[PDB]
Amino acid sequence: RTLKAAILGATGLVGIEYVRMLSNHPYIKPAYLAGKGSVGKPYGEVVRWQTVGQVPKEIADMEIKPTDPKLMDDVDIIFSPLPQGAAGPVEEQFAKEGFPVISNSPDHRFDPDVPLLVPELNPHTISLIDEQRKRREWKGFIVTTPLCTAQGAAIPLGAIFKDYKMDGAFITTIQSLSGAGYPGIPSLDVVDNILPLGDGYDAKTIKEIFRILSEVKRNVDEPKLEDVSLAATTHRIATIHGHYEVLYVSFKEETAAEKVKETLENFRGEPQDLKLPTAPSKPIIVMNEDTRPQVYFDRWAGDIPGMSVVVGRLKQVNKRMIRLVSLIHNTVRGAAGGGILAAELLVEKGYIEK
Amino acid sequence: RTLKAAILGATGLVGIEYVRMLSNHPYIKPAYLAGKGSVGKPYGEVVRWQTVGQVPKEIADMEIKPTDPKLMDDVDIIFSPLPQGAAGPVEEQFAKEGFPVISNSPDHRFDPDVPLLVPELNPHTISLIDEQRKRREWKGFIVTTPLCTAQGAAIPLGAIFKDYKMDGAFITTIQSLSGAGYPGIPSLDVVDNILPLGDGYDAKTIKEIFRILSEVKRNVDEPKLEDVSLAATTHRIATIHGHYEVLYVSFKEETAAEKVKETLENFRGEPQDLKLPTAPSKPIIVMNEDTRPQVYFDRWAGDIPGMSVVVGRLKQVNKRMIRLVSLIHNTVRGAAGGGILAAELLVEKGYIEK
Amino acid sequence: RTLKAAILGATGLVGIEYVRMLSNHPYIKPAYLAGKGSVGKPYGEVVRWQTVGQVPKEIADMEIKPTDPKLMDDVDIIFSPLPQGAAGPVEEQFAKEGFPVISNSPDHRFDPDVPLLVPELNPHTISLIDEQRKRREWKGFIVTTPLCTAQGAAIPLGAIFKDYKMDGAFITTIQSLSGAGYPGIPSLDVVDNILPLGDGYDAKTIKEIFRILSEVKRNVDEPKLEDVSLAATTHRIATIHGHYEVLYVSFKEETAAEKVKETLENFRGEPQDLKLPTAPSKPIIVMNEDTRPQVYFDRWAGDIPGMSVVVGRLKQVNKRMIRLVSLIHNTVRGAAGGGILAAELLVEKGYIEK
Amino acid sequence: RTLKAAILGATGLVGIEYVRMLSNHPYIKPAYLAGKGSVGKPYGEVVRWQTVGQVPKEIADMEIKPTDPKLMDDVDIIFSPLPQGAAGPVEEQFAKEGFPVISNSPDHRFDPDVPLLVPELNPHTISLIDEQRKRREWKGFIVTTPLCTAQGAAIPLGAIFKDYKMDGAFITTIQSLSGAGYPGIPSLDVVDNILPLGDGYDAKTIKEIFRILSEVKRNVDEPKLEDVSLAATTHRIATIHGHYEVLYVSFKEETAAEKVKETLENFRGEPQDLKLPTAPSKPIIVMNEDTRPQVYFDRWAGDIPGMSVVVGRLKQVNKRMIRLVSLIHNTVRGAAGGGILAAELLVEKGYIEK
Ligand SMILES: CC(C)(COP(=O)(O)OP(=O)(O)OC[C@H]1O[C@@H](n2cnc3c(N)ncnc32)[C@H](O)[C@@H]1OP(=O)(O)O)[C@@H](O)C(=O)NCCC(=O)NCCS
Ligand SMILES: CC(C)(COP(=O)(O)OP(=O)(O)OC[C@H]1O[C@@H](n2cnc3c(N)ncnc32)[C@H](O)[C@@H]1OP(=O)(O)O)[C@@H](O)C(=O)NCCC(=O)NCCS
Ligand SMILES: CC(C)(COP(=O)(O)OP(=O)(O)OC[C@H]1O[C@@H](n2cnc3c(N)ncnc32)[C@H](O)[C@@H]1OP(=O)(O)O)[C@@H](O)C(=O)NCCC(=O)NCCS
Ligand SMILES: CC(C)(COP(=O)(O)OP(=O)(O)OC[C@H]1O[C@@H](n2cnc3c(N)ncnc32)[C@H](O)[C@@H]1OP(=O)(O)O)[C@@H](O)C(=O)NCCC(=O)NCCS
Ligand SMILES: [Mg+2]
Ligand SMILES: [Mg+2]
Ligand SMILES: [Mg+2]
Ligand SMILES: [Mg+2]
Repeated sequence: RTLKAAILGATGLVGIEYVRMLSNHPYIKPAYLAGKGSVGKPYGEVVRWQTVGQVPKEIADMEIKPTDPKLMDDVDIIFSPLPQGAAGPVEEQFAKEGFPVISNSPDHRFDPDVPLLVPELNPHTISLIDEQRKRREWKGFIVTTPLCTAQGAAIPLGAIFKDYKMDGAFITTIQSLSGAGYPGIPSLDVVDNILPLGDGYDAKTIKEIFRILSEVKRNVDEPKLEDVSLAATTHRIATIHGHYEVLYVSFKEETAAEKVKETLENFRGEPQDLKLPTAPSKPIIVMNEDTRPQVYFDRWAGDIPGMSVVVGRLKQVNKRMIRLVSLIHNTVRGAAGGGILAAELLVEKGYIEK
Repeated sequence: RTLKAAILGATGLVGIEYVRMLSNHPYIKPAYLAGKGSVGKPYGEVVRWQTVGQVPKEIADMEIKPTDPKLMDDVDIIFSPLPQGAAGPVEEQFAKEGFPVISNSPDHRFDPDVPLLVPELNPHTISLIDEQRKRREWKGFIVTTPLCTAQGAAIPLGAIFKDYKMDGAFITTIQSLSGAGYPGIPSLDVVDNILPLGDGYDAKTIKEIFRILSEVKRNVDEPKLEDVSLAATTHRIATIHGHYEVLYVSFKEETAAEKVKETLENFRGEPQDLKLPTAPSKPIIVMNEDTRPQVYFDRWAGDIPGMSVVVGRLKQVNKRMIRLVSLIHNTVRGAAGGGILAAELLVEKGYIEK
Repeated sequence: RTLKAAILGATGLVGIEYVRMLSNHPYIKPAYLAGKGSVGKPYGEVVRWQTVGQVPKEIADMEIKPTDPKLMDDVDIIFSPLPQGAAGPVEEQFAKEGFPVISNSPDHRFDPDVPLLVPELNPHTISLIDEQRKRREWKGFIVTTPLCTAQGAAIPLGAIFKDYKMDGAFITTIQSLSGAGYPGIPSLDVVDNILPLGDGYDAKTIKEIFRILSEVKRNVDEPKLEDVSLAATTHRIATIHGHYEVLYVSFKEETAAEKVKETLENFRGEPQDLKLPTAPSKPIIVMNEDTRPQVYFDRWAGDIPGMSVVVGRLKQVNKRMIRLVSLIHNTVRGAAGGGILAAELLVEKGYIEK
Repeated sequence: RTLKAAILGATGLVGIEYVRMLSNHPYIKPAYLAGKGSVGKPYGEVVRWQTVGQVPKEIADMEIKPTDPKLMDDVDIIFSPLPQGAAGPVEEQFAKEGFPVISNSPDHRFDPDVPLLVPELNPHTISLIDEQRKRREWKGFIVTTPLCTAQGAAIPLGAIFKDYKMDGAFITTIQSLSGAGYPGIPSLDVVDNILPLGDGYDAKTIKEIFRILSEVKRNVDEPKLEDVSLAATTHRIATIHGHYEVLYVSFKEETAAEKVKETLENFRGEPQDLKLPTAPSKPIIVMNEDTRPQVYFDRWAGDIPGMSVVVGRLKQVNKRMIRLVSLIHNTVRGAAGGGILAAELLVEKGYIEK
């Protein structure tokens, strides 16, 4: 009745958050710590514990093991936050061996039969696993979570687009360094500097947000998603966790910032109704002070820390446009937290057997 | 035939750029270094030389002197980058004593008879000094330069609004710490954090930009400036100089990013035509690489370093909206450089006598 | 039964560690949040929670109250991290009123009848409290704990001095910003810079280390303390918590690094033997990798996190000299954690009573 | 007449200081920008100009060329800041071809017949070049300059060792990021952290200091060098240039701090006496304020900026021990500036010839 998870890239920056969260989870245990350049070594000795608290005592001494589908008979869930390009073949192997695969990597995010999942936003799309199982002829499956940076905007925008005639969002991000991994960003890129990431990163942000938005079940029907204008300009500075995003949001019809603020405050989905262990009770928190949120003080907010997107500064810009900022914890909600939540969602919908 | 300048707040962060630039200027000399908490002491011993190179040898040994209009008979130009609230009375005293006053402080920026001057943009408004002299009954005058952060956006927006039906701009800034002075920003506000400045700072940014824009002499006549929507969201991170601003710019009619890019590339005004010593030959530089400009590498650009606004990332967002970023050097163009340029402009229009 | 503690300076950097640690303590409650600037406001809306986790839900809504002894009669214990100069007389009045006062301020640290206490090193000096009550004519008392930066060195030099013929130490500190409070250190002192603190600060570090050393019960008696030579050169850089110190330690005779290392790993005193709730098991943890300790990763070490000094890099320099580094958490061990531990000890010794 | 220099590694951190300094040099021209990764592209579009000022207008359009001796026949002098392991054989081939090679790489720094040169301290070792040509059977030669971090200590300990009975030094370094190149140091090693470099790196610092010390002509002869005790504990933090070192210096007899201080302010050698263009007037500047030097403010010191070691904080620790700090610019003095100065000296001594 405890489910046994294998964490690929266990010692990485996303891996350690699977480690930290699961070693407190009521029924999903970090059982198998997969790696590659350090297999054979205790985890406690290779890991870069760039996160809160301490490596759990009962994890510190487990050996890092091979990422090999045929050695994991004992394993029920695979979480896969592996590098682009390597991740897609490994995830496929795993699904072909019968495993359910919850992946934080981009490789599979746009396969039409793979969900791109934000459990509060497009929970119905896990039914794509049925067409996936048939089309690919395998027993297991793959699910992906979006790009941390895309979830920072897609969540408050999902909630908004659900209930208002939102026809554009123009965003700037200032992201922290732990998203790029280790060695990831050279210190000389961000000491006394700001490092923009370029056109391919901006275009990949907007493209993930559009597929999320196109799967939101809406209460109004205008504008079409074809006519919605998105754009992002992204950057990295020297913060360790936490992506801060400034959004100007546009509408087809006059729309009051105070209305939007109430839909954000009260936003909830099936993770809240179902009470999944990792579901924050306010997946969006709204702050009211004109100097918040601040990366350092607000990235660990919520009853489940780091799982809430904290949104602030709602203000009317003109009748048809408002401004807000949102701060997500890029490796908890943006990555490991989100994938946990997804795994709980699939256990409760019977896709992963208990 | 050399003009003798007094630099108020000479040892401050803006003062030292008046010092650094003027001690190379062909005919305006840093002659009188005014201070207050350190009067009587050599400049070389109190100054925080938080800028490029070294205190000039021939300045290092001059005494810091009183900020007292009646002791400056020998002085021809006053540059005044004093703190809000103290600056306005001192500047007035100075004008009443017969001095021309070029001020970087906010106190006077919205007196209807005081120019708010960006020499490339609204050069004709120095004629407000005539109505000022009459109304206030004094011999000298006051000129102000805008808020460094407002010039970072007002310049590329001035150039744009001059020639296109620009109906909005939605901006985010990420400003460096030297604008707030010393002690200015507590280290704990920006180490591993981003510090937003709040509603009063955003509203003061947009209000300075609107008065600039309303004084641009335009080649088209739509929309009215009443119907133009501005908004800013401002922040400070741990960079030392350089304010980086992301602008989404909106239009009433279909407008191509490649058109706008040519008007920006070729933008010039009377400072360029007149050849003032401190006028960059491209007051706007356009970079083409999707990871530029970067604060650290581009804040000292241009044939007159730090005087050019470097604008990058021009890209079409939809037919009616484009995105660009601009980087200004907040204490050269945003402050001392700008005020120099203003002083050269007034010497050449005969307002300051040679 | 429960002791009720008042925390003076409760919203400050050191105050918050009192609130965070006391909120989990089996018997010392944070009952009375004292202040002055923000008296009458909820703690949670004023505090800067620049620490691990979130303000405790039970503390957040508590009103900040006057720092006034005649209003605290239901209070047992007063903890005082007030700024120099202000602390001294406030501590006195509290003592005089009948309270035990545990202070982290420098004011009384050299009164002959006042302990300067690290519970692991000079625990019998608590008996100064009896001459203290009689010559001060009060029923309360004052106890202080040492400057954080003096503790980061004295705890390892205490353990060394107890057992070896130690004749000097020559220390370099690289201290974090939280020790200076907020607004404390200007961000322009330490971005792309290192800030030395100067002679006063080096002299005061050394002077506290000597007082503590003079109170260590030793198992040898060579050399005399008056013949020991201590020096410190101190600095701050842009870390949030944690003070890293390099120590070159000298001896009167051939002394083996491997033996010191072991005397450090085996260090233990009264708090450990009594099992006080805030006593770490290993008040000195010794690390072996030639790249540790690192501030970010080792400052929250120990089974009571922040309470252990972590020491690394033990090495033979020549036969009479060894080198080590140590890392202390400056506001847990260095201030609030050590005051809590002091209060535990006084309870167990019956100096503080239900 | 003009010497034509090839700069190997010309786009790197140390390379750029060659280009910047050589572009103003009266007689050594940066004629041949060598590389490998970016051969055939303009320098200005590849380089990272992480230094003062802007790429020189004459250098920007120059093609990056092969690092190939048979293509440089018009070249006089080769300067080689190549990475360990790769430098050694490339330097050899250049020598063998007939070039003088001045190297900043560690490869040849311990060859018995190769100088390890700081022109102010062991200038006669240049005469190793004659046995070098004969036993290597080449017409060119190799000369190296020491690790920047070894220079920051050896220049002041050289001046001290020449005149006083110095029996050890015990050093703490706090080094900047540019010494590791780019991508060099991961930003997560040094944001909110300090990175020790470990034993290898401490051993190699000390070992270079000893070789240089062994070559200082002394005016005393106590103690023997083999009896001198050196130690280093080194680290990197998030500054861009400048390596700050604290030195506790030991002596065999009562030695007065005030006298050392003066021997440091009066230090001078051959480069000063010959007036070489890159020789600062005061290769050691001594500062008096108990808060200086500071990396940000004192690393570009001297009438040739970056070429002086700045020393502060001189102080008596006990009668046989003093403390000081020093600040070296690691890629000007510590690498390119010192190679230029070495080349000057060799020209004046006739080792390099028109
Ligand atoms: C998570 C991420 C940030 C990399 O972080 P990192 O901290 O640099 O992780 P790493 O590449 O160092 O390695 C983690 C472990 O995975 C292993 N790994 C790398 N490639 C592997 C592969 N092909 N197969 C198996 N394991 C692999 C590493 O060897 C290391 O293992 P070890 O402990 O055996 O030594 C990066 O993988 C990534 O960009 N992932 C896609 C998910 C994402 O969007 N992340 C950013 C979220 S904010
Ligand atoms: C320029 C500015 C950033 C302050 O910088 P700072 O580096 O903190 O300057 P300071 O307040 O320290 O002092 C500069 C000197 O001016 C003096 N000064 C302060 N108040 C004064 C007054 N009322 N009259 C005369 N001088 C005064 C100071 O005593 C000091 O003098 P000293 O050298 O005698 O000791 C701040 O004045 C400001 O915000 N100014 C308005 C202009 C602006 O927008 N600046 C930001 C531009 S990016
Ligand atoms: C902790 C310390 C670093 C300052 O930090 P801080 O976060 O800047 O502290 P503050 O100035 O903010 O003190 C905060 C509270 O104490 C209150 N306080 C200040 N002076 C006071 C006084 N004379 N009486 C009562 N309260 C006082 C402040 O008003 C504030 O209260 P509030 O919540 O009503 O607004 C500083 O007090 C100090 O240096 N203390 C000596 C103790 C120490 O431990 N130093 C080094 C720690 S590693
Ligand atoms: C300067 C140094 C710090 C590295 O910095 P960098 O900016 O990272 O240097 P690179 O790896 O970028 O070297 C840059 C150029 O040299 C070229 N280079 C590298 N290996 C080479 C080789 N074997 N042969 C020829 N060129 C080589 C690179 O391709 C690049 O050339 P490009 O412009 O064609 O692309 C590093 O080379 C080093 O540690 N050198 C030893 C010298 C030193 O002075 N160290 C400490 C200085 S304080
Ligand atoms: Mg990696
Ligand atoms: Mg000031
Ligand atoms: Mg305070
Ligand atoms: Mg490189």
